[PDB]
Amino acid sequence: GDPKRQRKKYETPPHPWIKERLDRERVLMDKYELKNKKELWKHETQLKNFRRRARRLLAARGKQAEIEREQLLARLKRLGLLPEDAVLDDVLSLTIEDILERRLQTIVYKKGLARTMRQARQLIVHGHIEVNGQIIRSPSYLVLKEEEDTITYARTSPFANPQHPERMMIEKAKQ
Amino acid sequence: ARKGPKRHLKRLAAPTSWYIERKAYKWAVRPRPGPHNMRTSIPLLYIVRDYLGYAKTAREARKILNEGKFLVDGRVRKDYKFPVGIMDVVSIPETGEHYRVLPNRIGKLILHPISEDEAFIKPLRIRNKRMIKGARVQLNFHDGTNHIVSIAEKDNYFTSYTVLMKVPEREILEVLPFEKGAYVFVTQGKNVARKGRIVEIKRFPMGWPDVVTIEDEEGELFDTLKEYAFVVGTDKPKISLP
Amino acid sequence: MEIRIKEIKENKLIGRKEIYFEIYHPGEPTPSRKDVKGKLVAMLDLNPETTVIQYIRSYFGSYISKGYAKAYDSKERMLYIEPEYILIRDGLIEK
Amino acid sequence: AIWQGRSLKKPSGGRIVLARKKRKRELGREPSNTRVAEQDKRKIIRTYGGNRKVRLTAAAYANVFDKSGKGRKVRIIRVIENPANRQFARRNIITKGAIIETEIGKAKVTSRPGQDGVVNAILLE
RNA sequence: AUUCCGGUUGAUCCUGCCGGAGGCCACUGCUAUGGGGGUCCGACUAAGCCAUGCGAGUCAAGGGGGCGUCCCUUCUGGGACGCCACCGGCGGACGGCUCAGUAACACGUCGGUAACCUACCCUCGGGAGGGGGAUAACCCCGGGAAACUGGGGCUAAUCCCCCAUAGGCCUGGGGUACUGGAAGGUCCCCAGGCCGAAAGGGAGCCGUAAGGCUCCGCCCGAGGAUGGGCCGGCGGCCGAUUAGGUAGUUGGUGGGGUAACGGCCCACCAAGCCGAAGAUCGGUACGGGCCGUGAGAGCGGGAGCCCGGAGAUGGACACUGAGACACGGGUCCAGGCCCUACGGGGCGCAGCAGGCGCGAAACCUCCGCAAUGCGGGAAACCGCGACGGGGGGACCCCCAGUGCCGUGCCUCUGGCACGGCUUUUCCGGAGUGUAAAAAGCUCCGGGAAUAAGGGCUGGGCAAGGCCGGUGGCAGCCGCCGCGGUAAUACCGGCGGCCCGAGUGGUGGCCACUAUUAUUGGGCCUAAAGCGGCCGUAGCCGGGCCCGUAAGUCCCUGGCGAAAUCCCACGGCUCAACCGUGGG
Repeated sequence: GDPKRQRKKYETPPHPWIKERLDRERVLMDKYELKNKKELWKHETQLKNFRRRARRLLAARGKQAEIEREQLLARLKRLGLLPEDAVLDDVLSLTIEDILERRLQTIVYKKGLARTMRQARQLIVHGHIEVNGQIIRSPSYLVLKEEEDTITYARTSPFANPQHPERMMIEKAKQ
Repeated sequence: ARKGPKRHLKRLAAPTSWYIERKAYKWAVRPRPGPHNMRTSIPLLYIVRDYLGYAKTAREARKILNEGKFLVDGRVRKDYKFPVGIMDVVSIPETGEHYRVLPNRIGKLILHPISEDEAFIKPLRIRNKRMIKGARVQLNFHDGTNHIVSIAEKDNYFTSYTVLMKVPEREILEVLPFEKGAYVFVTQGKNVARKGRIVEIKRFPMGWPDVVTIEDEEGELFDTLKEYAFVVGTDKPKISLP
Repeated sequence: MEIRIKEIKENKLIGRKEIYFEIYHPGEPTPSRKDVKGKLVAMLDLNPETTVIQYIRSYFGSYISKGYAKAYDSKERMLYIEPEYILIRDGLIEK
Repeated sequence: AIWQGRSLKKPSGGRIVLARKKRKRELGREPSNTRVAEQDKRKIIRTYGGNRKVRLTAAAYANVFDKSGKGRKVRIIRVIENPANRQFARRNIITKGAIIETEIGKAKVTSRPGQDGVVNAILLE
């Protein structure tokens, strides 16, 4: 007889000091310019939750099972981690890099709005990036496929000016 | 520790048939005793404020109710704790609006708009029949209302029948018997808001309730309780029941 | 500062009209209650003495602010229905 | 008070410890040993829920009914026999099962004088 | 992640335990820039004791008065709206707090009350006829240190009492009209009796009057509804170094009492009732929804939120009321205090703050009834330490910062120099926000300006075979182990490795552990087969044929509250959080 206690959304590795896991995680953090290990662990937990849902629904029969399978496929396709013609089997092929590529930081860097990943993080935090008509200052936000093409500089941000020195420096990185 | 009747009601303990946000606040209106039960009724304050949006705060909702701008059946109700139940007619003459209170497919109470010609009719299921002083027959309906008839008409009324009463004059228009082929509307259980025609009635030993089989418009046969079957017509529903 | 009226509802039990609107104003501070009321009155020909702004709310990282207003048929009805604090906030009462 | 709550012993024979104080709703009242006298004496008791009870402590008259439905009001002389208790007959205490002697003969009580306030009996043939 | 690693030998393979490695909760060392959301913060020891302030009031449209203003007739006396107290009505039995006691029909679930009560509320059918009587307030006189309180006079009511009629309850004799699965029930006709109603009050609009309309009202009957009372089947804890227990006990016949059935109690008649399938007794403990952990089976907890149960310093009693034997009403006893003029009189924060004590252990003597609700009122409205808002706190989750870019140097996982760029944060202002503030949100001015610590460095386990000091001392060490003058293991400096606004230490639970083994452990030599047989309950039992559906399986009705759990969508920037649907 206890009330609800809010729990962590991420998981800690079973052993804190394993060489292979440490090197792999260090490579990931260096590549994606994450701030702390629990961010990567949160993304890994999201991937593991998707995989667990797929595994549970694969061996389930019923109308509710069918509804849940279709809903999971639709949610994954909307998030953009699977092609529009994917099936339930394709869920188990997802990797941590696939989820990491959907971060607002990664997409902002990829689109050329920032010269580097750290610059993308600073721009997002300071509020120079807008999604749809809304400004989001969370570098870990996952961008939906439908709203992926609406990402640009905020109309109020100085970077909206093409003649800004920093914008010109960023643009020169493209060539 | 308990020494008498309760006077409060927490939102988390509110009946499941209400369209109420159970975590927005802590307290909910405790329904005053009235026509229907707790599980088949909702206080008039919620209908005035949340369901229709005519008021934002309980203060102005109470002001509207005290100004006599809301009518249940044919009588003006000024009590914000007055229960409004199944087959009730809520009338707002200032806006010319008439609603019938009915359960939906998941057992929640909703308001279904109706016409002025239908706003004067309220079906009443005969819950019980007894005798009073002077050899007169008293009929007790599903909403606790009572009617008195002479002993001559004792064979024209029976339990589970339906009486179409004109409100607020309280005049009997006609009687719909409970028999095979009679249109019914399920008001409680797992098959709420389902409608069809009677097929068979099964009775059981001891105090176990009778069961009735109903064929819907699609030809499917489903069982429910006889007390849950509400007659609303002979071959077609005499009231709008969508 | 551009005002777009998203919804107008006619309440007859309480003799008023409820107006839900939005204010688009990138690169500008949140508009004052006096200015919002003046523009709304000028646009909807409402009576300045019987109109009250319930709230003007700004959101995180947004150039649009939501606004709610009520225009009553009579000043006496507005005094009877509306709370004293909202009238003081809108300046309809010297208190 | 005269507590009329649960027993203190289990049917097996074990002891029961009360987990709560005595409640007002579980209390009884003293017996009304309705005695034969010269004048009727009755009192009114306010009971649970604001109800009323008529308690007859002294009885001088009785309504004796025959087999044809005819009833007569007569006087009680003595209690011949009371099967409820071995001392009631000698103490002239009228209960539901008592047998009394009246001007018309032997009658068997059928009412509860402690709860009714009147004494009704049937003639013995 | 359905996992392993270190330790018994000169070396090996086993059994076996101990320790590492993960998660959650409570204290605690060092350290700390923010913002949101939530059901967090004197539960563990003391259900120990409390200064102070507050935590139940409302009705003037039930009644008579006192003070004020106005309109005046004008000595007369009339009419008003403001305030005040009193009588009178309702509420104060709900909410708030705590887990002491309780192993029990206390709780969960499914069924009964055809054996029962119910003020406020809803519907139908009826009634409101005639009389009497005090007293509060106010005036005179006081008593007493107070707490409290006496006498006389004069008054009204929706105050109290009486009569009548309706009506209730019992019993006897008849008819079967009704609901029910079934009538000790309801209905109708006689008879004997007991009990036994009301406020035609109040307000407003008319009407010359009479009288009429509307609202709020009063009493009885039949039903509901609301909150309960009682009863039954089933389920949920350890101890046999506790084996017999019970004597109103088990049942009955007749009664009493209760609102109700009942050994609840009484009189009489019998010996029954419980128990090795764990009685009785003792220990511990509020029960459940749920929470922690684990791949699951399972194991452990059940303070915070919801429902149900108990308690108000320890007990026992009663009055009033529909509801109490009543936390902020009453009486007595036992313990602990307070005022006193010594005669006497009062109190108990397991309510919100606050204090003492206890301990390792837990906050402001704050603002408002604006939102949700409850009581009162015809309504406006008033009150509410319930609730809402803020204050302190490394309570739990979610989102961020402590800069970014270009060029060039270096002892290149990073620092330095130069030239630029924004402002999450910080600082100062304007709106919006809020009951009023605050925070938050939008915008302007200045400026990288204000922001990193904790453990570890022999293996297990990622990280140095460098330097200086001590030298079987000082010390370190969860375990193995190090230290004896060449210490990668102690202290310190310089390097490095892990996490990061957190990181260590201790206690507790789960996994680890197939070391509790139904899934799924062992017993020749390592822990363990009774020294051996017969046999009672229990458990397990040969083949075929027919019958029943108890177990079993499939389908279909009534259930197992909500919150909590999973999924999809939608709303606070996304999220935490909340809403709508499915499970």
